[PDB]
Amino acid sequence: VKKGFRAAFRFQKELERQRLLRCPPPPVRRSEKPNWDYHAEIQAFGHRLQENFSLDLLKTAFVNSCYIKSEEAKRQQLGIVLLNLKSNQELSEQGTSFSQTCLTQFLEDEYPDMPTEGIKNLVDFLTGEEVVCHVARNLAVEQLTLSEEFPVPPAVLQQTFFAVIGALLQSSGPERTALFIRDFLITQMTGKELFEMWKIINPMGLLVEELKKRNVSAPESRLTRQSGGTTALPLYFVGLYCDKKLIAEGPGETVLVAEEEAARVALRKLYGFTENRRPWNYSKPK
Amino acid sequence: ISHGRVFRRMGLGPESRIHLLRNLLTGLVRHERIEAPWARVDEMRGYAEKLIDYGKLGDTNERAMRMADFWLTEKDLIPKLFQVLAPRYKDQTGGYTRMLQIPNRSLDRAKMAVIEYKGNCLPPLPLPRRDSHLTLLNQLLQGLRQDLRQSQEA
Amino acid sequence: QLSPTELTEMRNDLFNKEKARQLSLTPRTEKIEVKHVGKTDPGTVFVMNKNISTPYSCAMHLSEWYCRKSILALVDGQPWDMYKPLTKSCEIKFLTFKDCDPGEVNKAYWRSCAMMMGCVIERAFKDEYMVNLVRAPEVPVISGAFCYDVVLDSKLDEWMPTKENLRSFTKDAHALIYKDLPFETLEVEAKVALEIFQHSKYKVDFIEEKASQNPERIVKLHRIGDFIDVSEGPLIPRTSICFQYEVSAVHNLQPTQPSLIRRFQGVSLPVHLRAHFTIWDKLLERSRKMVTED
Amino acid sequence: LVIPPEKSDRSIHLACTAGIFDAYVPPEGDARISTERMKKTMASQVSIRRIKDYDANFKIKDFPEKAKDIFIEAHLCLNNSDHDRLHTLVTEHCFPDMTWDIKYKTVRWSFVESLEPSHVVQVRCSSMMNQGNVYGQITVRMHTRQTLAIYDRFGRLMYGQEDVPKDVLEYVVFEKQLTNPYGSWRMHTKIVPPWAPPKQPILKTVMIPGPQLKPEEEYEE
Amino acid sequence: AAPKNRRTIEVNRCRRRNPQKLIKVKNNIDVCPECGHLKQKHVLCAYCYEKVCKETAEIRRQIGKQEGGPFKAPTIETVVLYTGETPSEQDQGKRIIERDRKRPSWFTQN
Amino acid sequence: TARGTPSRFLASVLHNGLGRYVQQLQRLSFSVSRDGASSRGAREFVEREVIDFARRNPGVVIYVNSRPCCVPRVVAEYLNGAVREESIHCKSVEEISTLVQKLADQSGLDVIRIRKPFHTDNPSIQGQWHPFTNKPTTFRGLRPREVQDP
Amino acid sequence: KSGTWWDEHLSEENVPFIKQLVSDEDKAQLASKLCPLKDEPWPI
Amino acid sequence: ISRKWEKKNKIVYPPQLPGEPRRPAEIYHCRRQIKYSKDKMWYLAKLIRGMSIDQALAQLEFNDKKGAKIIKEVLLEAQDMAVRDHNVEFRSNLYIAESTSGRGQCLKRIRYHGRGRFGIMEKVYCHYFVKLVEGPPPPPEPPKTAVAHAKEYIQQLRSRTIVHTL
Ligand SMILES: [Mg+2]
Ligand SMILES: [Mg+2]
Ligand SMILES: [Mg+2]
Ligand SMILES: [Zn+2]
Repeated sequence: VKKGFRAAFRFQKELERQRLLRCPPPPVRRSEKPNWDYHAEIQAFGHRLQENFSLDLLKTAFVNSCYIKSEEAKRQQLGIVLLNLKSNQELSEQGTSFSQTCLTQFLEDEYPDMPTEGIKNLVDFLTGEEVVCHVARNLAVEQLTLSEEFPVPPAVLQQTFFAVIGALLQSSGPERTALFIRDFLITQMTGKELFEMWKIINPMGLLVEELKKRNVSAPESRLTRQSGGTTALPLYFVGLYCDKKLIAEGPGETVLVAEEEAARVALRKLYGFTENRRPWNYSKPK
Repeated sequence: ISHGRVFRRMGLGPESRIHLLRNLLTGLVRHERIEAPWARVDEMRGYAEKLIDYGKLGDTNERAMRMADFWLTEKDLIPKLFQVLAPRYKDQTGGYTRMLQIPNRSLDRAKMAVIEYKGNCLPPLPLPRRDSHLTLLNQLLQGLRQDLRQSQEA
Repeated sequence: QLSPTELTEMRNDLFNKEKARQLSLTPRTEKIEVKHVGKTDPGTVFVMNKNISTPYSCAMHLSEWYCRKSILALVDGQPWDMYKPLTKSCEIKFLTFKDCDPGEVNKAYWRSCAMMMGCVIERAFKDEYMVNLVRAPEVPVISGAFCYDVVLDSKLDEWMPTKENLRSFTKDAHALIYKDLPFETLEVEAKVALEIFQHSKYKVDFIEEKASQNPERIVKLHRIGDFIDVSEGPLIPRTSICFQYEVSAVHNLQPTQPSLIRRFQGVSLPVHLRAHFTIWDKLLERSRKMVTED
Repeated sequence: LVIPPEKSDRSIHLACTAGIFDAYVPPEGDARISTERMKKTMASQVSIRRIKDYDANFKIKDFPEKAKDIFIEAHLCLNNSDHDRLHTLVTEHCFPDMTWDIKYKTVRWSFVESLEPSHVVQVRCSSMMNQGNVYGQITVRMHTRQTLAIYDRFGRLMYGQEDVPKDVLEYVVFEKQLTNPYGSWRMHTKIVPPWAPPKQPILKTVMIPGPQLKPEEEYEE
Repeated sequence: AAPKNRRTIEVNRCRRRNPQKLIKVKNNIDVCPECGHLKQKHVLCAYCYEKVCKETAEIRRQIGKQEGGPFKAPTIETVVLYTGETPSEQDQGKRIIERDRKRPSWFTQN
Repeated sequence: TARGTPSRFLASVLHNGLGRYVQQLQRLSFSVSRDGASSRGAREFVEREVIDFARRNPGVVIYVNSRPCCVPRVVAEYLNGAVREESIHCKSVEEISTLVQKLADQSGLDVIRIRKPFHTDNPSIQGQWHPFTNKPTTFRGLRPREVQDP
Repeated sequence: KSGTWWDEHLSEENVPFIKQLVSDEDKAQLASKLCPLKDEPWPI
Repeated sequence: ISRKWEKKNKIVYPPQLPGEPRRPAEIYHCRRQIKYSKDKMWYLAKLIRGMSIDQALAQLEFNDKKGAKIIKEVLLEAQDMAVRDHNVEFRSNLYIAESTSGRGQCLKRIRYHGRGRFGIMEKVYCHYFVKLVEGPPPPPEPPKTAVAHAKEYIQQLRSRTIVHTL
């Protein structure tokens, strides 16, 4: 038994760390953790985004329907009106409706050649749960969200995020809110491809219909390049020709796959979603 | 190079091998069922078959009596050989003994076998029996056998 | 009328409807005492659930050897399917292929492979041709093969399957063996059976014949996968029991004037009694010869 | 372990008896209702008087209500394995019976309703000064609806159902140490009539093995 | 000779856990039809052989009592009889061994 | 070393700085000791530096808790969820201010090896190189030693 | 899964029959090749 | 010493929800201070690993090693323990989930050599650990096929990027 206290104390902390790794505690709300002031965090939420939020509207944005019902249930259990708390359903509807119209306006102006089917899917992608929740979690919306179940369900978190936009819509107006949507939802299409966001089936069939609307003859598929045809690792470049003029070309391991890829390349050029297209202009409007 | 060697190497030498088999053979005649290591029983089995052949020569044969005198260390078994075992197999030209393998010995995990003279008074060994003729495979072959005999007569 | 794909779906729903109907008749989980009267492990008593537990579940209490070796069960001196739920306290005995007198087991295996072949025949021909299963004749095992009476479309009147066609049936049957589908048995009233097989004239006559013999007019229905057929008696538990299976030949029964009845034939052996390559060829030759029930 | 070391002034202090002084056999057909009577009542009255000697402020009429509360709280302790409180509600003869078989099992017991008010059927006391202690046992007839749902070690349903109450008619025996100033009425045991209906069957199936015979032995009918 | 270096556990595991040094699963195990216990195909059942040996030991003890000493081997055949049995015509003139038990079912009288 | 430690590619949080810049630091939790000698610099920071620092960072919530402690620490929490705890034990006011300012400027991503000192979602504009980029085409696409119209 | 041999499951009656059956077939097959020049021989 | 294996049978799980799947019964049993070598016991423990309860007993019964009887006795008392105490319906519905040997406390003795020299021998002891899980034994992993190899190789070729560039 060696004399001392610091070495024993230091080893105890190491054992505590190992015990946490072996049996991780369940995640809990940041509000339940120490060093939390909800009023202070609400004000900093607006200041980080450089937006002049209204405190009355912003607080109601994070109040969900499930939280209100759970709060009412707890009062009944304890036998304890003062609970006239307004939910975020009204703000979310305003926020969701404005966001879809704002995103549609941005995409129509940026890609006039894109049909309404393509624009709708892009708007649905940007407003989808996967994209919205990823933005909401990294903007500290989840911490301020008042929900019955933790972690906040993606359906509930998405409703909360659009409630914040709805609260910002009344606080600042449509012109200021459009920049907020542009700075956080439009940016999500940075490296994403057109068909990585707009999933389609049988692109060749859709390509033929587009050319008919443009009074262009049906494309002809021909092999422009070929390598290792009889081997297990082939390469094929199928080119689409309209009136014996090349419109697109695509590689693939098989003729069928390469031909399908060429149709996708043709659709990207027609719709303006080329990889080397003009980048989005994030500069301040003149 | 043990090509063509039919005799095992057991005991302390050639003479010790005979004495070891003789003690097993003497025990086999008295009890008509003994158990021993499989190799020793298999080696002794050949001598047990030929001992009965000497018994069929009769006690009046000097050579048979001398052979029975040597291989039966207990002299009360000599009358038994010529008057019990030999008359028992009068109508048999061979197959006097049956050798079966029993589970390994508990001590040294040695391969053990049981050898007995057929027709003894002791309770029968659990002899292995082939599948019954009423099984699915045997019924199909029986039907095939009947078909061939019918065609042969026709 | 109904398409062949829809015809199976209607039968399965009716089959499951009756099966769940019989399940609800059981009040809670009533206990039954099943006494083991077999040679091995004598005096064993199984406290099983009425109308739920099966003789296979009783075998699971003993060991894995009972589960693998037992092919048919003997309940109160009567043959009983391994997966047929027990309905009352009784005495149970397990039968194997290697018994002294495995007469009941041989009948069950032959009645089971005939059903397997019947499933192959129905799904083998194209949708253009119509296939109607008649029955599974009860031929002795010593006859060398099991047979199944099948009536095809009038178009296939002058057509005889080739050697490759026979090998096609064998591959389909081996696929059924690979699936390892247990034989599900269900005893229903005659009225329920007629509704299931109302689209086939031959089955209706067959069901009526079985119902007439029994005073209560109850028939036995067996199913593997999606194929439902009426069987003359108990069957083997699972299709995995069969190891060597082959369709030998097809013969046209006489007289052909009323209708052309084709008798598919084949020979099979279980895993426990698999034969050598040389011997199996000899049994194939005998199975190709036409067999006449007596 | 049977007997402590010999020649010791200190002796083991028992807080309850090992059995019932006089078993109360309920009349046959009592469940259908849901000279000798006077003799049993007179014997009960004598034991009541001795009980009232140690505790003057004791009423027979209030006991069935008190017994009902003890019965409910004692079984509710099994749900949360509150063994500390259970010892104050049941005797040392009753504690092993309740808890030994549920040590590694989850028990969900609840009280729904009382079909018939509890009636005291027998009050009796032990022989005076058995070892300086006098015990009094009271048997209470209970006909109530209860719900039981026992789960095994892995949280799988094992016995009973969680939402279906069933009628229970049992005779609960209570006991108190009269000589002990701090003694209190606690559950002692239960009486199972021979005519009681069998309990509900268990969920799983059980195999009862036959005799294990040595090779020398043979099976007999 | 002595090892030049210590052999590591990684090297030792490869040698020790090689399939040549691992126990091989046996496939010749089957259930004895008479008693239900396990046995090998080429080996007599342990349970049944013990059953025969137990009865054989009892018979041999009774043989010694009649002989009453060494070198007392009879010059006639031997027949074992049980309770409720009498010598047959073919058993006349043979030594009789009596067992105070009912004849086992598997011990067929000849 | 690099092999014995994890690695990642250069990236940002929600494409920060593309549309607008959002300060990734979200919360600072200080633990100072009223009487602790090792917390002398921490107390000096709270008296005169933390008030001005809060003015310049309205988006960061700073919690100063005065409790007995031998090793004062500051906990930084970022928007992406990363939590970083730094010790200010026996640090002067200037050293603490430099450390606090360093935490505010970081994005919150793990401080580990970065494989590439650059990141781009569109590395190519004219088209990524493939083996047929600089290979001329032949008439009818005939392969070498191929006969046409046999 | 257990290994098997040709006469494992054969009964007492079948073993002599199977041995006779295969032996007769082998002799018949060998006797059928005794005239190679009468069975379409290859050019000499 | 450590006796954590005996404490693994005392874990009481919360009751399952009506929709939750059936949880297989887990039984932990062991024998302490076996007069056998852990190296020799490992082969027997490795042999029955993954087998069913009945197949493991069959293999051990006809094994000439001394530890085969010891392990078989442990399985027999573990199989009875499952049905009697751990609420297992069918005693044959078990398989060997875990089975391994561990070193036990050993005694040191002196072995005499020539020329007045000696060596220290140890009286080796070992522990046997077994875990039984209710249900049919898991199927063995099928061998990797040519299709799997080709699919994996193509996936490797489709995951390579241009390194040391943008
Ligand atoms: Mg040799
Ligand atoms: Mg030697
Ligand atoms: Mg050493
Ligand atoms: Zn046996």
